[PDB]
Amino acid sequence: PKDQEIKKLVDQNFKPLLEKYDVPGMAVGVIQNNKKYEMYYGLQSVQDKKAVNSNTIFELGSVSKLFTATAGGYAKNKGKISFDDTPGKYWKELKNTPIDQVNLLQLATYTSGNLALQFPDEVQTDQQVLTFFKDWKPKNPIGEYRQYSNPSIGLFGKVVALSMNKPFDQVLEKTIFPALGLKHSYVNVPKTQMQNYAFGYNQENQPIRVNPGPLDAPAYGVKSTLPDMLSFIHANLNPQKYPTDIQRAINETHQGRYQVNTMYQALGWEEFSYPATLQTLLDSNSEQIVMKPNKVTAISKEPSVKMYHKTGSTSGFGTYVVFIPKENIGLVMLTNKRIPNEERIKAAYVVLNAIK
Ligand SMILES: *C(=O)[C@@H](NC(=O)/C(=N\OC(C)(C)C(=O)O)c1csc(N)n1)[C@@H]1N=C(C(=O)O)C(=C)CS1
Repeated sequence: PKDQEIKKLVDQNFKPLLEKYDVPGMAVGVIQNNKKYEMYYGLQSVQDKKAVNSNTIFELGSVSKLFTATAGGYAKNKGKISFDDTPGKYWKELKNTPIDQVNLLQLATYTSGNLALQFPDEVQTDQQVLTFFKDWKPKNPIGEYRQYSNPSIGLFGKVVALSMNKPFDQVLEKTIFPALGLKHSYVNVPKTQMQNYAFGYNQENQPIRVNPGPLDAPAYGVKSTLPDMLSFIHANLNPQKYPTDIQRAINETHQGRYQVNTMYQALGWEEFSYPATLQTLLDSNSEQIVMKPNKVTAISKEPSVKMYHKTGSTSGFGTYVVFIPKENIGLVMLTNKRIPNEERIKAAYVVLNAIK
């Protein structure tokens, strides 16, 4: 059976990474032709002696940005925002400031020109975040240079929230997650689910969870189970099978906005021409693309067959999601220890290419 063939493939390619990087726990999911396969290894909690299972909640880290993107696509297609609007229109305390000449799409796709990977260490309180954006001044020409930025998509998320007259946590938990059919996906894990919330483990194998941070939720703050992430990949593979509002939201996240070498930047998702070589997928995670600013080029020819992926990490967790529309296949990897991005991409590449 397919069940045993997939289990064997994941056992050969993913299971060895547990001994190699000393990973307490892992969840790997495959969806093929609307059939879900769930593999669980090791411990959700070392001290509590809890096995990883279908209820285990993991930190998605930067894979959170896919839900922020989906929320933006939902708001835009319900006419709550336009991608040509500026933050001042919704956050009135930023009206007539320099950041108010950056549009929402530029914030969402990291092209503000002067927003780094992280906020400064001193930015913490709601007031210090508002001050940081009021005191913001341009550097590189607005819209020309991609620099991967938590603050950038953070502000986009806050604006999307204001546009729908809810806090961001409520936008996901009350609108987007239910619309996608996600039952155990959280910005804030409730008291009744804390026994299902995995500990992350650092490079010394000490337990750690993600700390509150300035505009954390939209950038890296979402937690989910393997079954919920498999449902999210199913939605991305079959957006036609969902209500108009969320279908339009999903399709909005799949549209390439600009290009950097072999990579097309969509809303949240990273987009590639399919078939993609292993090295094209590894290049997306290169220090050059991730750490440093890069000149963006216009889309000349939109690739006819596309493929999408996203890596994510916190101090304690690793995440990788990938889906190929034309093959009706996708994969999710969740670990409660950071492993190198290259090892996640390579393992996923072998499994997806080998599946019949
Ligand atoms: C999304 O996953 C981003 N990661 C983060 O913002 C966090 N960690 O990033 C690293 C670079 C690992 C760090 O040590 O700060 C993060 C969020 S909350 C928390 N406790 N850590 C991007 N991910 C990576 C990555 O692959 O790890 C990056 C290279 C740059 S930011």
